Amino acid sequence: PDLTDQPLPDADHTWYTDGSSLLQRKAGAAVTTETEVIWAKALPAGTSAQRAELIALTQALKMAEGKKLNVYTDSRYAFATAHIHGEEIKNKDEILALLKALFLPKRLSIIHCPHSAEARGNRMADQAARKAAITETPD
Amino acid sequence: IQEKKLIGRYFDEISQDTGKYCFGVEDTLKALEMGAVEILIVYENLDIMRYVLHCQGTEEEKILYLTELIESMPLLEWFANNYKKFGATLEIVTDKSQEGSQFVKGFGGIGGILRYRVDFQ
Repeated sequence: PDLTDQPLPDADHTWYTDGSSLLQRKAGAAVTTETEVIWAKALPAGTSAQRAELIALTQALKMAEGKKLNVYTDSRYAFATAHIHGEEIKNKDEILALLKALFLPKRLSIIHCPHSAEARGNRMADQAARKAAITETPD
Repeated sequence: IQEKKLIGRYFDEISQDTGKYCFGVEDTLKALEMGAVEILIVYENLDIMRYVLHCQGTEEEKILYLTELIESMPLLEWFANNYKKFGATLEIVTDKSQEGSQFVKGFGGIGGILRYRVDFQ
């Protein structure tokens, strides 16, 4: 309940998450900066894009324990869900995970994104997610 | 009074994973033009301005939302006057409630309940 949708001015990290589910059905998740991949995994057998997106976000939050984080998702679902903390339900597994992860950072901004930093960072994250998915066989 | 019933309803579309919601200026506009917004929820002190701008050499016209000039107006006022053309009922709200506060702090003070699921690809 310190959680804003617009950037913190004083942030140590500005991270960009993605989690595609691919055509061909393959699933990657990733966390990056504007220019460098931090964390990337392929996900269990053909899992949904919503589950990958949340995983990628829960994981950004985990790794930002005690830091000041701006993080960008492209997922309306992952952004919306995270912002309505204050509450049969689908992706329960991944949502509880996300709900506890929220409390780890010292400052948190979870921002939505559709050659500026935002465009490049989102791009970077989708590349790495869509590349840990294709060129990699799950666990 | 029932600010909280509507935003609660809005939040439930998220929480129930319906996909029948939108937020922010771009998704909401885009959704409005597909005939997809049933209720349009807007923060009463919404800060966004709608600028109508001229394109240099041309006698053409370009609109712009921000936070040579032809006409300027608050998007809220623009919504109030023009929302019925997407139909689309309109609910202006405030942040003096907890539901309304989260809407503004977390969803940018602008969003909608949707008739059907939209992509935003």
